[PDB]
Amino acid sequence: EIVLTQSPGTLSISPGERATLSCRASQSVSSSYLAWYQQKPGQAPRLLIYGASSRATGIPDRFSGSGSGTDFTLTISRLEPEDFAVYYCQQYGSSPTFGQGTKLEIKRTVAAPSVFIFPPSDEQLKSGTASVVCLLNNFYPREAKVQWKVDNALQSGNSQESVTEQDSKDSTYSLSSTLTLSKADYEKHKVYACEVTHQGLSSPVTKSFNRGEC
Amino acid sequence: VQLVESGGGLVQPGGSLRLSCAASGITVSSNYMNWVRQAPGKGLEWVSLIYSGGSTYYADSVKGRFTISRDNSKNTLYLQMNSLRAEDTAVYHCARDLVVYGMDVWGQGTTVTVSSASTKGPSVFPLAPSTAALGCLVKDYFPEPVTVSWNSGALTSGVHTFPAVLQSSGLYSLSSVVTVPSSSLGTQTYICNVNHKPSNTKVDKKVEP
Amino acid sequence: TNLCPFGEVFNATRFASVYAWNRKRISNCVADYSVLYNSASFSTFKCYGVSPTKLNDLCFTNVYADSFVIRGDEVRQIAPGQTGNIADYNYKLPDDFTGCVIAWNSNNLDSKVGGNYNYLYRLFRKSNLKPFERDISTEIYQAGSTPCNGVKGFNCYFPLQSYGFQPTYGVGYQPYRVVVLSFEAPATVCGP
Ligand SMILES: *[C@@H]1O[C@H](CO)[C@@H](O)[C@H](O)[C@H]1NC(C)=O
Repeated sequence: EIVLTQSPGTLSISPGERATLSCRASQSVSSSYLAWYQQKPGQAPRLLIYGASSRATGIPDRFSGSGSGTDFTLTISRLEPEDFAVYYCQQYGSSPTFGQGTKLEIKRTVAAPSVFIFPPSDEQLKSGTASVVCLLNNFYPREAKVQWKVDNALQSGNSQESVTEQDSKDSTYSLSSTLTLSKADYEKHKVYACEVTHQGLSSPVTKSFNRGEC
Repeated sequence: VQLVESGGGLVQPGGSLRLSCAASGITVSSNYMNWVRQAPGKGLEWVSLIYSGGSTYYADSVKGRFTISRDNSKNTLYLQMNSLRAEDTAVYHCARDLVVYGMDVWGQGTTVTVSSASTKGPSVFPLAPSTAALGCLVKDYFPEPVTVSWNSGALTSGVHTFPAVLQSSGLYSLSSVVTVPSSSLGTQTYICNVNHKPSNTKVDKKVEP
Repeated sequence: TNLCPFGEVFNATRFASVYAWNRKRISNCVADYSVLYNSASFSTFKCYGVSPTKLNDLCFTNVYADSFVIRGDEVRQIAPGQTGNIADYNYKLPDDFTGCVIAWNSNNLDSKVGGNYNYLYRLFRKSNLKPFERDISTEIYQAGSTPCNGVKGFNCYFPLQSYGFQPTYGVGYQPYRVVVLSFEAPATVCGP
């Protein structure tokens, strides 16, 4: 079956520039069945291009498509703020298949996160669980590494992360990571630390606390 | 011209659910019609297709479980979903497919949630400051959503309320934080107002150093 | 005693589009089906209800040789019990089909740089074809409640699509020549 791979996963550009989004099919296929869709945050997908190169009804002139064989391209010639969205390519073999999507985000200068760590509350501890939370505030670009350490043992498999959407005023992201331990396990260790790696930091930043020390 | 999906809801694993899509401006039975779904934070996944002449096709992940059909006199497309699984949790869209002309008409979608969890209000714990940051951890609730505000809406600058994560227990959890001048930690009260309507739970938690 | 004119079918310079599939009626002649099966110039030679070897020892009232071009990924649809664009809207074999389906890659003859637009298939049809039904209509397809009146537009589409065969396409999008032999009063066609 046809597999569509879009590239790049994220494209970072400024209003007024030209965007080039790529879609690679795993076999050489007919161009008549290649379509591109836009999905703005919260909305349903919207047909942009069909047959690889034909603009759909009511779609602005700055969208155009091209390519053939295995390589297809969506070009947005002069980005407007409403164009920052997710784009999917789609092929119809004997049934529809979609690419995995390319995110078009606003580019800005590198901004390093400010990092904060929060111990679990006494109230939560009463109930047998400890959540330790590490906050990474207002950074750019989105790529960032949080490494939890407990008494300098690196933690794997006991944390979850989530990230805000790009901020509409400063175009940064923020990230929250939660390490979850049982209360009994929490009480076996002293030093709880969040180590953050990011392009805006020359060396990783570690925020930590000692359990039981105010 | 529109497609309006109905029938989404909460179902237990192993349960069944029938989705409906009422069309206007196209005739369902004269078209290639698709169901396309989108799991939270994921991409588009084609699910099922029916030809004008009646032939049907299914993605491997739903084969033997889902049945697409239609009622011509109601100009309506259906998706019968049996043996539902937690991974079937998604927004389900109907779309008219023109094959060489793309999927030009899309419905706004209907949300399906498959889970074993029972309704449960959140526990709200402080994220206490030691620019300062403080917040509220909103833990162990079901189903979505919760709303969080700060000082009854008076404080919006510097607030970040994060997307909920689904925990391995099947309960959701979110954090809401705000950054403030450290000099105001001694002079200003900070209260996060958490509302979880499915359990009729409202919590106002004061957060202090 | 005359040889059956299989060469006129298999070796025709031009083959028909599937929507307008050709039918050659074979009558009053002798046929070596093992010669055909022994060419081995075929990527598909599937017989249903009969054995290629035992076909040389049987007689029939009428033999039909249907011929057309489809894409490689659609050859599977040329079989009893199948569904899809070809089986539903172009060429349908009966569930009780007694005959043989023969196919071969024709990229060297049917594909062209820039695309060959001569071969077409029916993409839009309201209902499925009956077995051995041929629809050569080119009427605008109504996908809505408003009649089209010969005018293309929203909900009003030309029913046929070109395969646009190009030599650089993968095998699944490449052209395949297909011959369907149907075996059906007195016998007229027999094997040796
Ligand atoms: C087609 O032509 C080839 C070579 O000219 C010939 O050997 C072959 O017998 C012909 N095919 C049939 C089925 O007669």
